[PDB]
Amino acid sequence: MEMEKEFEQIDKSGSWAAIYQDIRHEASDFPSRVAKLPKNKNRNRYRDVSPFDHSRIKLHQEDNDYINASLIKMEEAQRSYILTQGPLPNTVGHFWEMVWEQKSRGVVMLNRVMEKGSLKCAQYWPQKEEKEMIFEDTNLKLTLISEDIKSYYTVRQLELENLTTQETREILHFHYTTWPDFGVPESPASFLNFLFKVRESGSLSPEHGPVVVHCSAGIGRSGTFCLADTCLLLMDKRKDPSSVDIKKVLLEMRKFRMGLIQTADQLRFSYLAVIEGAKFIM
Ligand SMILES: CS(=O)(=O)NCc1ccc(Cl)cc1
Repeated sequence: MEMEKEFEQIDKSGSWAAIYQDIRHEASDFPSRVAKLPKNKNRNRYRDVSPFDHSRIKLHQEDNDYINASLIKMEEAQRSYILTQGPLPNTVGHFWEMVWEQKSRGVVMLNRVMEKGSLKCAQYWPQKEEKEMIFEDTNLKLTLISEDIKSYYTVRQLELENLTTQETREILHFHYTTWPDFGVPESPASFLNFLFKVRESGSLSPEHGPVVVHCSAGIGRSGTFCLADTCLLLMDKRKDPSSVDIKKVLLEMRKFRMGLIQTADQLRFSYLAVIEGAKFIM
């Protein structure tokens, strides 16, 4: 079926939970043996969210190459994304090592450091120009260059230096700051505006390594971001845009990381975002 009318048909019939449970039943199951090794317990935020072995990002280190991060490679859309958890106190150096080694231009953050009164990720970037950060375990230096605070999101320019080679690179930090502590946003308008700002920066384009996107677990809000982006790109590429099947795209992405889209409300919000976004594109 088309999307907008499939949408109204699920609303009128109140069957979002049944649709979402079908997706969960059909989703791929692949091994994640490296994630579960005992030496990696303090590298995982949640025991039930792990990268598959076949698609995990490897650190360029011979001691321990493990990080909780996955490469989502979308062949028809010609887009790639790295989805990862929010960094932990003992993985902030690994996080920036990955950004460096994978040649990413942008980092997309969809959570606040504190939500619901608890810490959802480490304070992993500097908040003042004159107070830079040094990650001694991976030999990197990170400096805040500029910051632009808007009503729904903040954009930061960061300098990452590889202290071993003295090479430097400019990284863009796109921080969506207004996702509610509970539920999903009422309108997709600010989330779509944010997606378009990431696109306009070049961070999603083939001349750079894959964008790094995270929330707390790296599957819920993060999944919504890449699902909406890929569906809108396919609607632009194909002769028949009504042929784009959001449930099929989501199942394809779940071949590369488990659990993408965590609730039926996030599924409905993804439909809403793609539907509204397709009208603005034209
Ligand atoms: C977590 S696991 O890797 O041990 N199991 C996944 C699995 C899926 C499907 C089949 Cl046929 C077999 C195994």
